[PDB]
Amino acid sequence: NEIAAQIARQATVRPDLSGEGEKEEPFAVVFAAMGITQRELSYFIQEFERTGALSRSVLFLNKADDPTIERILTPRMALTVAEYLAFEHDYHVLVILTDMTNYCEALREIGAAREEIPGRRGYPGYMYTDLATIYERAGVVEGKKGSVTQIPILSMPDD
Amino acid sequence: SKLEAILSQEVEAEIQALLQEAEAKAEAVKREAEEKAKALLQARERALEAQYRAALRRAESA
Repeated sequence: NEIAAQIARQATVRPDLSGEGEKEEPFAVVFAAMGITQRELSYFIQEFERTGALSRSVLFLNKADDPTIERILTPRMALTVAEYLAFEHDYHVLVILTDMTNYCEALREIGAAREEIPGRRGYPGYMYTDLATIYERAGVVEGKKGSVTQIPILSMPDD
Repeated sequence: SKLEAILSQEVEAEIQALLQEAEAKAEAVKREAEEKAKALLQARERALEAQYRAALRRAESA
């Protein structure tokens, strides 16, 4: 959380060594949280109000005490807005998708309610396609100076 | 008498060398103190100006 916070508050593209003059626009943070508990939530929002980023950022909070199936909608709903603000307004959107392990547990729950044959360690087969359709809505396009750079935070189970 | 006179002349030369060493040490100490105070005052003034700029930026954002 603190690594993501430091890259949220003090990361900056350097235009001068790239040799293009400058426009030096700061970032725009799409912070989408999937089952962060309360303490991490407190730390992220106080970090953002101390760096003053909440006048240029959006939060899709889906906390731990929230219901457990809307985690499937949260990242796609965030990255829709990310695609939007990148590719219609020439931005430099950075997207923090916190704790994908809760997304994958919710995907496991909806895969096992429908009896579907899982792969390794009880996760269903279409998890590849769904993590693909979360991740690969990102990159840069030709001509349009909008851009999306993602930090998804994983939590490795047995590290 | 000649050897005591030669030793007294050498003692006067050593006293002059000691006074010169004390003067050079005082000069180097004053130079180092001036450099340290200049660097500290510059760092403190730049920190105050940077804190004022960051607080004004956060206040304007608010």
